[PDB]
Amino acid sequence: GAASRPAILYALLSSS
Amino acid sequence: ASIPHLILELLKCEPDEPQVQAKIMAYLQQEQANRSKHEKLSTFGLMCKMADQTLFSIVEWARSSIFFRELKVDDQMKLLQNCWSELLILDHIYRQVVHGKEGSIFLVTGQQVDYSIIASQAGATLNNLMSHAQELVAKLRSLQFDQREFVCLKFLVLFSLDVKNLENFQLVEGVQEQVNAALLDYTMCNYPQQTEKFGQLLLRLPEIRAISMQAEEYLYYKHLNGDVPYNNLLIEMLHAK
Ligand SMILES: C/C=C/CC/C=C/CC/C=C/CCCCCCC(=O)OC[C@H](COP(=O)(O)OCCN)OC(=O)CCCCCCC/C=C/C/C=C/CCC
Repeated sequence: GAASRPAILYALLSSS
Repeated sequence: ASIPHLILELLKCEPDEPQVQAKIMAYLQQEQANRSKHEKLSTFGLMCKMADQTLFSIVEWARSSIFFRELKVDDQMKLLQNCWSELLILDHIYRQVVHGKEGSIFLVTGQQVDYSIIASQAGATLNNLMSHAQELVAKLRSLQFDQREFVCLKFLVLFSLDVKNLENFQLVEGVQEQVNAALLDYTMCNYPQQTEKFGQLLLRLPEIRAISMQAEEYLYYKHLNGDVPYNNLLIEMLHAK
């Protein structure tokens, strides 16, 4: 779920 | 080299390799300097943070790349969750081809380690991983694998037809079709004497997948023994499934 989503990856991809 | 224009587009986000090597080496030196004489990271922990930093550099590569940068974040996540370890393997083998020498491993930091050191100090699981990687490097050296082909392979790894539930699957089909075509054009024009180069390159892709899986398995047991440092990208990818 959201628990297994890699937080650092998501943060990197979310940045503009 | 005559180069298909598509491959020129792909090449535009390549890093200055020796600069990145030096930046990573400087990072690891700063990590160790931040640490007291007695709290220094282990070799294994340092090697994990080196792979971590490499992965950051890979993510920066993908996020800025043509095509990939037009996907929604949740598609980007799905692609990278599928291929992260294949891309770290591919990065590694290409580095061995262009910077490395037979007999030693060339690390992303620019340091070299004799395989005989590794054979005498590492366990069977790591040794077998190193053996399989060496076989792959031998093949790619033999083929005179170059940067143009490397960037095509990265794109074919990244835009994987194995990935379910994408919002823009059509772009994956397009990358597969058009990058295969550009790669074949490239090999046929630039290595005509190797009549099967395109197909021999492509035969390495399932081998990279296999190695990547064996690597994940190795890191997974090392994690079970508490040995993989956490708070980083590497360990998160490993746990994402
Ligand atoms: C996911 C794929 C990422 C690929 C990126 C490329 C990474 C380069 C691999 C580097 C190996 C360096 C070893 C140099 C240390 C010299 C002494 C030695 O052999 O270490 C033994 C130690 C204990 O032996 P041990 O056998 O663990 O210990 C048993 C006895 N204690 O060995 C280590 O410190 C291991 C370092 C490897 C950790 C890197 C993190 C990512 C892991 C990838 C798995 C390796 C893939 C290689 C395929 C190319």
